[PDB]
Amino acid sequence: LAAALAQAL
Repeated sequence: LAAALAQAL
């Protein structure tokens, strides 16, 4: 999940 969100940056 962290990666799924972190893509924003």
